[PDB]
Amino acid sequence: QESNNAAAEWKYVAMVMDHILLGVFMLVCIIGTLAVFAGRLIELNQ
Amino acid sequence: GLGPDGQGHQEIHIHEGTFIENGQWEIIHKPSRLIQPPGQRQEVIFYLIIRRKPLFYLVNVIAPCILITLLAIFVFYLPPDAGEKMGLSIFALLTLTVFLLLLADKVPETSLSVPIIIKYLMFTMVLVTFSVILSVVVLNLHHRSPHTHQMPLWVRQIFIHKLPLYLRLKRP
Amino acid sequence: IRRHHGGATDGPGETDVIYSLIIRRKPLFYVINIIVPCVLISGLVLLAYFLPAQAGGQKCTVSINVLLAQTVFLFLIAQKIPETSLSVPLLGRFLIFVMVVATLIVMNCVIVLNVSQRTPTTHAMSPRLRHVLLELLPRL
Amino acid sequence: VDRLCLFVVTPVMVVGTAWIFLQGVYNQPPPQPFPGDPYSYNVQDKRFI
Amino acid sequence: EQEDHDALKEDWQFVAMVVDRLFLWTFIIFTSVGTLVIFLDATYHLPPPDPFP
Amino acid sequence: DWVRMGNALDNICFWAALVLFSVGSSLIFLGAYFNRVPDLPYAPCIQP
Amino acid sequence: NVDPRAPLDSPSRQDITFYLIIRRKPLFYIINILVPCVLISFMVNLVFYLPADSGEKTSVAISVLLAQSVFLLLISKRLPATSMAIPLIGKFLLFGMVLVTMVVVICVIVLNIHFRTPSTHVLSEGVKKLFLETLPELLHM
Amino acid sequence: GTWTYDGSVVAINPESDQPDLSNFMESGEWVIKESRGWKHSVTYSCCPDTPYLDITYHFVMQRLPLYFIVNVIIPCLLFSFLTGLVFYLPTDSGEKMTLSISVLLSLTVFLLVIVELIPSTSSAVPLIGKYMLFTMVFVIASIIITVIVINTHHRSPSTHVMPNWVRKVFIDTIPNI
Amino acid sequence: TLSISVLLSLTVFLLVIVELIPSTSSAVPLIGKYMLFTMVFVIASIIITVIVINTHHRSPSTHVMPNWVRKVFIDTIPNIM
Ligand SMILES: *[C@@H]1O[C@H](CO)[C@@H](O[C@@H]2O[C@H](CO)[C@@H](O[C@@H]3O[C@H](CO[C@H]4O[C@H](CO)[C@@H](O)[C@H](O[C@H]5O[C@H](CO)[C@@H](O)[C@H](O)[C@@H]5O)[C@@H]4O)[C@@H](O)[C@H](O[C@H]4O[C@H](CO)[C@@H](O)[C@H](O)[C@@H]4O[C@@H]4O[C@H](CO)[C@@H](O)[C@H](O)[C@H]4NC(C)=O)[C@@H]3O)[C@H](O)[C@H]2NC(C)=O)[C@H](O)[C@H]1NC(C)=O
Ligand SMILES: *[C@@H]1O[C@H](CO)[C@@H](O[C@@H]2O[C@H](CO)[C@@H](O[C@@H]3O[C@H](CO[C@H]4O[C@H](CO)[C@@H](O)[C@H](O)[C@@H]4O)[C@@H](O)[C@H](O)[C@@H]3O)[C@H](O)[C@H]2NC(C)=O)[C@H](O)[C@H]1NC(C)=O
Repeated sequence: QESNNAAAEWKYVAMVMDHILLGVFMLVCIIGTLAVFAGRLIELNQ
Repeated sequence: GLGPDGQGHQEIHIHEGTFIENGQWEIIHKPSRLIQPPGQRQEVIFYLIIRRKPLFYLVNVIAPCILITLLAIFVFYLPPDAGEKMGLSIFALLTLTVFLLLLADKVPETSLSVPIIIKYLMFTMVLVTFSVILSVVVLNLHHRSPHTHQMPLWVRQIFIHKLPLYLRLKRP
Repeated sequence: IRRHHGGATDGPGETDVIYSLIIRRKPLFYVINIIVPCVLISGLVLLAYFLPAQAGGQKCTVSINVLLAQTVFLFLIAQKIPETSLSVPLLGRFLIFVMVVATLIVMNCVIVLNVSQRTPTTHAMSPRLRHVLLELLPRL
Repeated sequence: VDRLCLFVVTPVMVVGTAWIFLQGVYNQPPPQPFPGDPYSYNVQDKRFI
Repeated sequence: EQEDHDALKEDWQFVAMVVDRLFLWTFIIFTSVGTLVIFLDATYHLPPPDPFP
Repeated sequence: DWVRMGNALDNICFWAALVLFSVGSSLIFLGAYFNRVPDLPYAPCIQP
Repeated sequence: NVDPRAPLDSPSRQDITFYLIIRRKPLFYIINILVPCVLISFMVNLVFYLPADSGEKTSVAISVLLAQSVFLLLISKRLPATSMAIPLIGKFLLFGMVLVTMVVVICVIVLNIHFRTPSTHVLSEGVKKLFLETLPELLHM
Repeated sequence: GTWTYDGSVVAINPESDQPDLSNFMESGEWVIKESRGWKHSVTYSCCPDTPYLDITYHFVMQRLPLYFIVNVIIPCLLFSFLTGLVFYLPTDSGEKMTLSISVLLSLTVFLLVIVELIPSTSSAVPLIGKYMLFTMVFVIASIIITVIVINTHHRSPSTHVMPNWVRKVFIDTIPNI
Repeated sequence: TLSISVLLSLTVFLLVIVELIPSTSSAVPLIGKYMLFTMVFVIASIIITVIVINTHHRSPSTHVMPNWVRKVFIDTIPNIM
């Protein structure tokens, strides 16, 4: 039981890292898309 | 040029027993018209209206994509414990990408409109992408545990009691 | 301007004008589209050693699929490289080196899985290798 | 269920493959170049006047 | 305690199964509608009955 | 104990393969620096 | 060839036509495409023999489907897109892909059955008798 | 311009300041936004008497991007979206690496597709090429991070006890941040 | 996964090799014979791997092992080395 709990602590830490990384990467996707396209999209609009 | 009877047979003449029949295109209408000027010059315009015979693309593109879509549906019937759900869904997407590589040699490069087959391929890719996303959601739900999450009352109510009755599922 | 001797019969000479265009390739296109992708893909192979040699691990999966990706690049690269046999391109040497290293990593992953998946019902542990791996290596 | 589906599908696969490939293999040009013409047009059958 | 943990895990797995069935049904519906619309549009595209309408 | 031996093998082989890859790739790419166009007595084709 | 209907002054009335009836030498294609395509397609029969506990049954079938897709990409570039008939190798590819899809579906059903539990499904006594006594006896399991 | 005749011998003049576009067949790929023709008369240091004439027509063409958008951007967008999704897949599934690497494979195959479409110019990086490189690097980074997370999840407390700083950050603060 | 990915890579490489090999059907090229050898070798390896995996997952639910298999693989072979 002690060993399983100690391993589950690492599993929980990995899950929290997973959540943070999911949020960061899903933000980075749109950040990069806008960063590359928006300049020329504005230029062609204006 | 008039017809052999002297009638205004304004048509492309085709020797019916000598014409070399094209394997992909069928000639439907073949008229001609004299065009009057609006330096003015007249024009004689001959019109070929031809329908594409689609069997090649039916066999080599559409049916494979139908099969891939059918497999992408059955992704949801695979139990989460099998551990092959991502493999199946992404390999289906890869096969669709290979068939997209096939079709890219065939499609016109003009950007005035989108071919219906390209719309169909993009719709199928969207379907496979959503199948992947929903399979990831299902697998996320499957591996939740009291060591990591506490199920809220609304999830318990809806999914354990309400939806099974609609889906004709019953918990043993 | 070149002047050439005639034949051994002392025939009339000949004259040529030769211009030598020494030209240099702009490498940017291949660095972006081929070199950097292949370098990063080959770097991905070294990540396999951090995948646990345990059930659910995907060490061989990663290594073999990275090798398949490198074979797809080999298809892509072979469209660009000319077919002459006088020498091997630097990009080709790098590609072959990467593929050889990837096969070595596949072999190492297979060896490590064969070590980790052993059981007392099948293998008697050698005490020398046990001491070396568990004691001598940490002490080294 | 696995063995049942094996015994169902495998002979279907084999029979279909054989039916396709044997239909292909026995495709041969007709012994006369024009069907309905008995002449061979071969160099051995010199059709003297 | 292990039995209670297993009961909670089974609850989560049942939720997952119900969600999987709901996704299966919704995906069937979306696929059938989209494919039917596309094929109907492709099929109704007959050649014109008149070269100069 | 077998798992621990496997982990030790992984840990040593990681560093071995990393060094091998880094050295080989660096030495392969290094030729790009040395084989630039040589300096020659000829004037540049396009004047400044 | 003399066309009796064409006017004597028409250019189409007479011609001399030389014909070539030529048979393809198949050995190159047999070695390079057909044998690989058939062998890879027949690989799918092993999926039924592969145990479910390996967790690799769908992988084989879907990868063979991918390989058949690659072969279809290769072959379709070598022939004109006519509608007169499907080429023999095209018929074989279509039939093989249909069977591979069917085997994928069958494998998904088999795996769904394998991981069933009394926490999620009820194994009826009639089903037990049918699939553990009668059918294995018929199949010589 | 006249190749061998100079402006003191043959003079060329534009008929109109713009090219005649009245017969222009509508292009399916480019839109001519504007056009003009300018006459130029350069003089060289040998000869003030002999100007050399040319007429330079020019066309400002803007591409219709819809073909490239549909046939490149959408699949790349799908791959980019699936790239981040892996972090929602639990490690216990045992499929995070399969997902990430198979996405990478699909992206490589689509790169093999892309090379047929995009220009092989080396003068400057295309915007589409920059986006492709961005997507590839994003996939690679996601794979690296997934490997790190997997190595964290399966870590054994027998050899690696959790240090107090990792506990106090991730267990305590992160879910309460 | 390993054997199937090797087969996939070999097929992707065949996709590149078929266009380089001459289509002259008078005789098989030596490289073509080598490719056929490699393909058949991979296929046989996959078949035998499936047989071995099926063997491994057997249990007493499959009923008793035949005594000759025990005599060969459990007794004889490990004593021969
Ligand atoms: C490779 O390709 C080449 C072409 O690229 C193929 O060559 C063709 O071969 C076929 C098979 O023989 C040829 O078809 C036959 O042609 C002859 C010649 O006809 C012409 O000459 C006649 C006088 O010289 C003239 O009467 C004919 O007019 C007839 O045909 C035209 C065309 O449609 C009609 O408009 C007319 O009204 C008229 O019918 C023409 O100028 C024909 O005699 C022959 O006709 C027989 O067969 C037809 C079906 O095959 C029947 O419908 C006919 O009624 C007729 O019937 C036949 O009569 C024979 C005499 O009694 C009898 O012995 C025979 O049994 C009987 N058959 C039947 C089925 O009843 C037919 O049209 C074709 O013209 C060739 N084309 C060329 C040379 O350009 C070659 O075969 C290919 N090789 C392969 C595949 O291996
Ligand atoms: C295939 O493409 C052809 C052209 O590429 C199509 O031909 C077009 O067909 C339409 C339908 O009939 C015509 O439109 C008609 O044109 C006449 C004549 O217009 C001229 O004269 C009037 C004065 O009478 C003048 O105002 C115009 O400017 C023209 O000088 C009109 O009287 C009708 O109202 C109507 O507009 C097109 O003119 C015709 N184009 C050509 C170039 O012939 C053909 O229809 C297409 N076929 C199919 C099946 O789609």
